[PDB]
Amino acid sequence: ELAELKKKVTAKIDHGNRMLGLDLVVRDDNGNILDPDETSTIALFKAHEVASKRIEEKIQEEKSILQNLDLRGQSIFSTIHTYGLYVNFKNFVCNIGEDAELFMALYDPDQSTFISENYLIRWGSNGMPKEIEKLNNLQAVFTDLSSMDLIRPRVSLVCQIVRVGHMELKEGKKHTCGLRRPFGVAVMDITDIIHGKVDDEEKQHFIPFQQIAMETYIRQRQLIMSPLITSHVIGENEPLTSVLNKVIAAKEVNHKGQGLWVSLKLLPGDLTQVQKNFSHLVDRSTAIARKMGFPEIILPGDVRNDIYVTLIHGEFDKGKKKTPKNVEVTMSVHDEEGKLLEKAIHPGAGYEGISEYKSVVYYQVKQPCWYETVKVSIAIEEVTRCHIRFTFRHRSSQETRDKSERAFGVAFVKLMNPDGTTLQDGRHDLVVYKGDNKKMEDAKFYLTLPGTKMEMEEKELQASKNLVTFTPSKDSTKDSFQIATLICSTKLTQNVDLLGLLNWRSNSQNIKHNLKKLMEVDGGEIVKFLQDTLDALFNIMMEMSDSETYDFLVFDALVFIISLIGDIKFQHFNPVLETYIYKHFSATLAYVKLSKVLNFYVANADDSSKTELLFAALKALKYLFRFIIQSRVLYLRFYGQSKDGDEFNNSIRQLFLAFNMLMDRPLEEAVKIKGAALKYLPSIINDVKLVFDPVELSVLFCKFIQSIPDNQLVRQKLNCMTKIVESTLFRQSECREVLLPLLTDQLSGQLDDNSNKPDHEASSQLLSNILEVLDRKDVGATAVHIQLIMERLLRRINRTVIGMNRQSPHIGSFVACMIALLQQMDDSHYSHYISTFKTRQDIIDFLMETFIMFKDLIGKNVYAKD
Repeated sequence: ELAELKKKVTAKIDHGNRMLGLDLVVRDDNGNILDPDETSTIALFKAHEVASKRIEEKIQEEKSILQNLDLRGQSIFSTIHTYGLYVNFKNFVCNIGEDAELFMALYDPDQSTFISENYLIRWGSNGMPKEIEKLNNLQAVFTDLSSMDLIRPRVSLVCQIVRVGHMELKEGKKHTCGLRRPFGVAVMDITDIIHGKVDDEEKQHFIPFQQIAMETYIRQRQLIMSPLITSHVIGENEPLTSVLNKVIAAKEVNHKGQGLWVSLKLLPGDLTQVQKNFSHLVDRSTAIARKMGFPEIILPGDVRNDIYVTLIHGEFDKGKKKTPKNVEVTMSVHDEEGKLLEKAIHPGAGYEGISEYKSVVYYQVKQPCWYETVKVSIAIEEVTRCHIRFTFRHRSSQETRDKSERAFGVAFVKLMNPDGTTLQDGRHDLVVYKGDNKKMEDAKFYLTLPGTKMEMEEKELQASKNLVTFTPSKDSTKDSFQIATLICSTKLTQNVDLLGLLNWRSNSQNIKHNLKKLMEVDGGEIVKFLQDTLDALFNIMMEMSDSETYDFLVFDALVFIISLIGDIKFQHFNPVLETYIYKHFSATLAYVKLSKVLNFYVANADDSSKTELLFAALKALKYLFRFIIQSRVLYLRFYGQSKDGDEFNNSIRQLFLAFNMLMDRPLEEAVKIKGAALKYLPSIINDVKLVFDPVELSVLFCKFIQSIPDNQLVRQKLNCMTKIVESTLFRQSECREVLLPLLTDQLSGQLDDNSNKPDHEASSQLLSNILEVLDRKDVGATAVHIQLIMERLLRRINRTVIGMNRQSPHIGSFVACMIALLQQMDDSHYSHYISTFKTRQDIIDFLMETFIMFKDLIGKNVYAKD
């Protein structure tokens, strides 16, 4: 809080100084007076320019906000990718006569796919809540939203309500109490609402509600001149897809006084701060909903053990009678011994679970649509030995026959696979079995019966090829069902390649196939057990190092994996990678093998199909070199001292020579590849210095960079050298007299080109950084080095500023560099060499040129009068 208040106070102070045209502040943080203490003229200039750009940004933001407040909300929502949906359920103005349940979710009309799950709230039969606790403290937050969800062309919230009570809302017969009947679906457009342009939590927008037909008072009573009506009543015979599309497309619904008051509020962030800073909207008892989707900000420790099973559609024939059988999915959780578990099914997120869960009821529909999503939570060890059954019980009109009749057909789904995998995500169909009632009740029997499409089809294929101990039973009916599985858990494995990596000892024949298929595996399923996969790869390349193609494919697979890790979506897992490097990385001889493999890679860079692989390897060199360094130091500490240190240093030197050869070969086919290789080469050498000789590394890099031709891609190599000087030059005890001449030579080559118009910024950055490392207080002796610098780094800057006397470019950087240079050196260096220049006429020319450049610098200075 102190830091943020200091920052905003300083910003407003500088804003006031700018608007009145007065003196602003310096040293934005920790004191604001610490800049004029001869700390760093370069840092002072950088503070100047960052302050100026902040001034421009704040003034343009003020100009934008003086008229419209649309950019601020978009910027706030684009700052992070973790949102929350807040529903202000005030009241539900209606009157039906049975218990009411709420089910809201997120649906995309254009993608025709649901996004979020559903949460249930107990509601009474006459517009009151069954539980008065949620009457006023109804605080719900639906998390797992990001910018890519908001960038949807049409964002809508789907709200469907299912009643609880009797079958019919009339008299004539008695019906069982405690069963569900769907009523209707209400959808509102929340496109502009989720953009946060107007914050109005008090406003409660009434949403028109559309339902299925329930009244026959006006539609059929008056029909004259042709009475011929032979039809039925459509109670629940409306497919959900078409009705949902029609409701979304509709602009107004004649609800006749039915609906509810809700307002949608978007609170950025997660439960860490919304329960403290947004306590007025998010209380402690706020329900949290987890969307069935992979997160965008994939942070470590994102615990989610939710198993989502969704019912969409299912074929149900009429059968013996013209009325199709009444089907309710009486599902329960069972272990390996078929024992019922308690509180494992959670239809609503944030509500207490139920041991047994039933489905909704349709009015004898041939192909009903369910769209029923429920969540199952089991222990990570227990879920590996659990089974789920789907018993379908026929329900009659009268309560006695409704409760006496048992499950006519029983379905089931396996949560594991014999090979080790889990149920793959995607559309899966189901087949229900009827007739016998004893073979589907003994738990030990139906463990190996067909209950899912893939296992059923593989069993029938095995029966076709070998009709022994496996035959297709004739108990199957003419009906079918469909389920949608999207398990957003952390211990599942929906990949045979994943287990093949895990248990390659069992199936080492398909190692080649596994390595080939590793190149298209989804990133999330990889990073779920990336540590295990990397350990398996390390073991594979350790104990099986006889076949060269195995090593090549393992190297390619690890390059692909580490490139995926280095992507913008997995910076949070990089600390996890480093922690695993420090704690579980047990490679001892893998470093030399990896070094030899990459030496072969660079020495054989001539292949065209190898271009992208080598580009990825060069991009991800940093982390693989971290791995190599860890393995080498582990070997050193386990063996005390390694006689292989000298040969590994020779291997590194040979790698540098191979890089020199790669630079020497024509650039016509590897422009971007060699540019990136130059870009990311010094990434690890800072850490390599800790174990390799700094003098040898410095001289090898000097030779490597002096071998670079000076005719192609000057800005890229200048940026590479900017990164070079930034790193390890502060450790100047052995890299002053070898690195400074290199910088001097490169700047001298930069000097006279007549095309240095964009190179000015790079030269300014180089000068700034070298001056920084020269004036650092943790350096020590810099007398002779600064002496040589002022010997050959003053006439050239004088000449450059004379050339760029034009007032358009960023002269101020050069001005800061030259003033820092002139002030840093004391009179001793001037007397030693600046006064000891060449012949008298030439020094007179020098003096007059200096006077001219001085009067031009002072004459019409081009600062921003700030």
